[PDB]
Amino acid sequence: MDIISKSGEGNKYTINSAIAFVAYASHIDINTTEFSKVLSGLRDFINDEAIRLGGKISDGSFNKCNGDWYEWLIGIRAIEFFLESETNFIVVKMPNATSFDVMSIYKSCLSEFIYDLRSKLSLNNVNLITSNPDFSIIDIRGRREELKSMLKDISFSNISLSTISEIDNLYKNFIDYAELEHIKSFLSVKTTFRPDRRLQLAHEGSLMKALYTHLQTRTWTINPTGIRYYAAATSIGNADVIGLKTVATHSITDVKSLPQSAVDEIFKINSVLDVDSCLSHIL
Amino acid sequence: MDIISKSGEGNKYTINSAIAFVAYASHIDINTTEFSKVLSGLRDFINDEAIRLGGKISDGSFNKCNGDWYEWLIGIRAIEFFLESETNFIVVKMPNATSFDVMSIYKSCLSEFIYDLRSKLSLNNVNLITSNPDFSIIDIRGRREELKSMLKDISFSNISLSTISEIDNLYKNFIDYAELEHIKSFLSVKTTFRPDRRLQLAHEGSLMKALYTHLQTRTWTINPTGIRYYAAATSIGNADVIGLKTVATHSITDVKSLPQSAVDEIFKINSVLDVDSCLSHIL
Amino acid sequence: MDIISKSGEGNKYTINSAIAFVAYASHIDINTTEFSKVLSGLRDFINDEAIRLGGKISDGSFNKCNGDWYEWLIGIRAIEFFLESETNFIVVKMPNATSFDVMSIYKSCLSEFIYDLRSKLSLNNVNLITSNPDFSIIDIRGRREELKSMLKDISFSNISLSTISEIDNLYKNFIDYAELEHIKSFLSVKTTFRPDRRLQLAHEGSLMKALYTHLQTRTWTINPTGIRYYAAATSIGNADVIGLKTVATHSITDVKSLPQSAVDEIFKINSVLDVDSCLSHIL
Amino acid sequence: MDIISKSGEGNKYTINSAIAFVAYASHIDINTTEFSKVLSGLRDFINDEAIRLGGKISDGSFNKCNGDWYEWLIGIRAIEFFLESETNFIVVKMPNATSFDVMSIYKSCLSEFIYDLRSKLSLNNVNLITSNPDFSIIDIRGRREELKSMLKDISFSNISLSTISEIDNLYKNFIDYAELEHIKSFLSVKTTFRPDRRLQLAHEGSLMKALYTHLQTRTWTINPTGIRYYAAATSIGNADVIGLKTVATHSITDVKSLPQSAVDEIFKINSVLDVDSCLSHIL
Repeated sequence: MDIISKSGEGNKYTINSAIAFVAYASHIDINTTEFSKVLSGLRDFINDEAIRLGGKISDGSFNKCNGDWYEWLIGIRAIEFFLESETNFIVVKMPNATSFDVMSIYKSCLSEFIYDLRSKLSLNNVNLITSNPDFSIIDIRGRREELKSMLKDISFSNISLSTISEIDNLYKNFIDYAELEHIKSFLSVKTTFRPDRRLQLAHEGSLMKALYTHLQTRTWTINPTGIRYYAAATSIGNADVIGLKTVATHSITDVKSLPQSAVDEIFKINSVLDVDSCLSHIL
Repeated sequence: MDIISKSGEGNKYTINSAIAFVAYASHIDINTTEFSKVLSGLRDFINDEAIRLGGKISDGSFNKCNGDWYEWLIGIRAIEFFLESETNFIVVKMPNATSFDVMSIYKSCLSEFIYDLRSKLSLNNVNLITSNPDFSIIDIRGRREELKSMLKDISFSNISLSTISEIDNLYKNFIDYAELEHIKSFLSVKTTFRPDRRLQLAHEGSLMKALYTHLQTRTWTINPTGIRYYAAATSIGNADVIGLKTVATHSITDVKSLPQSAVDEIFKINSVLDVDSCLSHIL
Repeated sequence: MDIISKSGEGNKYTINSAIAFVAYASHIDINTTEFSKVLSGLRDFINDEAIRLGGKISDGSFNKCNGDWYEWLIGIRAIEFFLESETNFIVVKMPNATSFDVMSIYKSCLSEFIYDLRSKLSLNNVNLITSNPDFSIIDIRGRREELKSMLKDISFSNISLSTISEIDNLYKNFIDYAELEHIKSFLSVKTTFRPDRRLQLAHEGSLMKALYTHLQTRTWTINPTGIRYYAAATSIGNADVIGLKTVATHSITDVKSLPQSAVDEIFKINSVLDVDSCLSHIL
Repeated sequence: MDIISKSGEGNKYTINSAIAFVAYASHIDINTTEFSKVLSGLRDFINDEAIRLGGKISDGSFNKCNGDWYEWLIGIRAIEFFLESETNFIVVKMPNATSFDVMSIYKSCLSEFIYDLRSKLSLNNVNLITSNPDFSIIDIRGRREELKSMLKDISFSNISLSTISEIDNLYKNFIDYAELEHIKSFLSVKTTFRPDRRLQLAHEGSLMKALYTHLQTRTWTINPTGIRYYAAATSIGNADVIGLKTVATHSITDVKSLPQSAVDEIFKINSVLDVDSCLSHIL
């Protein structure tokens, strides 16, 4: 198995994300290397190969992959934090909306309200396009031991391809699972923020808070805990905060509840120690 | 006055948008040339120059400019349509939020409600970041004659640099002007839609409908006309419609009113005849 | 069986409402006698008896009974109208909240939302005290023939004690029956309006519209038909209308929907012909 | 000046409420006599007179007057409590809606919103009938000294006809006065609760909370203090509480805020010591 493979588009090669991450990652000490160095280090590694084999890797595949890597770096450490701690919450990585709907994490009685809304809107000629945040912080009251035994072998130290697959499929254990209070928050990450990315997060944050409010209405849940939506990147600056901490759109139309932010808090995550700090603060 | 000028960034040249548009535009028949041909034709024109002078023009300036040109093409034709018709609505081009707030088009008693909201939110540590749609369709009940005399010389036929300046500053005549019913709709345009652009329009559309709903609440306006938000590009496809006609975010939280779309209708505008069709349909 | 019987409270006698109504009613032509004459005529009839037997009947029993009689007069004619017509709606008399909850007419999935609300409120130390309107206009799509055969013998002409019992227990056929659209309206009646009675109807009307709005929210029913609440008395005057057509209380807090009246229309019902006019207009 | 005077309706006499209250009140020690004894004692006093003069006083005038007396008993003690204390709130007696609108206590910018609502509703053929609670607890930040000097001579001990007039006209000092936070609560009293009276208070309580919510919406006041609505009678029992502590009608339609009671607390006030206890608890 090689790290890159020709996409048949001429000199075009596609990156084998997982293999490349594991092959490169085995060679470094994640605990002493900041995430940004691993990513660029990973970009170079792949370039050498493309040059040996005489090929070309477009920055689109690189950009697609940078996200994968950044998320796996965070996702693995989150599990180690879980293994090493006594918390009731586990940070689970979510697949794309193309193939999965984060709403299905909720019990079916709750998700059906959302399906009911999508159907009624379609009849009025309106769509309901939702996206899945990168991670969901799920309340695992009761199944702590089960998951600890299940996820015992996960770590950067014993990094393997199977580790990546687990991080990527752990969500399957939480389908038709959560009551309204079980999903505590969502966390979406970006290597770096640019105008387009700040926009995505603000919009998604707003949308999650709107849907949550829709569910609180259907179930008539008075004074519920509410959900939080967090954002993180390898580097954050004041200019990023302006656009991310804008009002959740539904709050502009209702004076009855305290105004909510689309994004509740933004975190800088460029290392394993940053993951722990963020997690200790979010849980 | 030349069409390009060195940005001092080495071989870097900046495009003089307005001059280039006028110089090139004088040479073609806008009535027989579809907008996409004028834009590419305009890209080439500028390339020749850069090559004669030995220089480099980044696609960022080109991309910045493509929007300018596309908007001026639409903006000028809208005024001709106005001059040639007997409608009470005029399509006015809006400047960027960096230097202008589209809310100031409303009478000061109305815009103050928005300023009041921004201030109360800031005290709760929440921002209110708004953007300005490209065009506003304004009800000019009464001042039709005045504007017709004022804008008599505007046309593609007698295209000049002063024409561009007028199209770009006409909005100054409508500050602290509109009652809630005077702004009929907004129209935001893109040369072509890409994922990032479909997102921008959907979000902005939602936000405009949320603010409008906020104003209807403050003034307690029962059963108002409502505002529409339209989108247009030189080419539109079914895939674009999926994301643009998604629900306005505030409708997800309220069963009391009919569900609204973030974008009410999308138009294909690749010619002067397309502008007229869209305008006859929107007015 | 006598029309009055000693309540053991000394000279105190209690009126046997049903017997007295039937005994007296058999002697008159309801089709030519206005309701107010039957009521006073019925008051006298009972007085003669009390005098023969040497007894006393307090106006409280009379007042309790006047309502019974007025309602039976309306209730019987409504059934005749049903028997004689081809409508899909039947006017059903409702028992007191002491022993029945009009919400149970709705399917159990709907009434449970109301039970859920009562329970959550009690936990916040708030009560939900509701009252039952006098009549409910129910959509009997499908069971027209069944009911016509069942209610064939009901009329003023063949008035009997069993007729009264049927009018009073017909509601039992509609428990756990209605979908949100099946109950078209409610109708509460009073012999005459006094300040206290105008207040009762206004409050009840408001409450029914609030609960209906609560159900429309739980089920997320967009643009539903809505419910009407009507009032009727043997004589109505402009002064009565002032207080009855006041806003339904929940409309004061929401600009999103058209303002609703607590009482939609008030009818004068002092005869069989008045019942038909009201019914033809309400159905 | 006599305590009763012929209403020209034959043997009919009308009670001169104020004189009778003062004449009788001068003879007793309000501090040792429970309110119910003063009221019955006052009923007898008036009967003696009617008998000496040979006349008849209907219980309607008595019932009208019982309220007056009960309110003056509470109103005078409230002022003594004010004179004797260092509170920023004063309990002011309100006149009937026939001649006064409690909404005018608010600054004109606030009351105009209510006038605006009444006008828009009338255009949709809906009325807005409001009633005035008996007392308003007003925040007198700043004018404590002024009022203390003004109201220095008010007491049961130096009871006079002018004392009654002051208690009844003190409200004139607070017209176009209050900001949304200045009216802390309302208090409506009844000698005793009967079904009709429990209904009145529940409805009025609901209506006040609906209007307050309407004002919070117009001004976009986030997380305001809110208003309370209290009830009091010479004797209260568990059966009274059932109906009075029912939900404020607007709360049934909105899950966004905590459920509010139409009546927040019910007090037993049969003495001067009961007034103080209630006031110390409400302020």
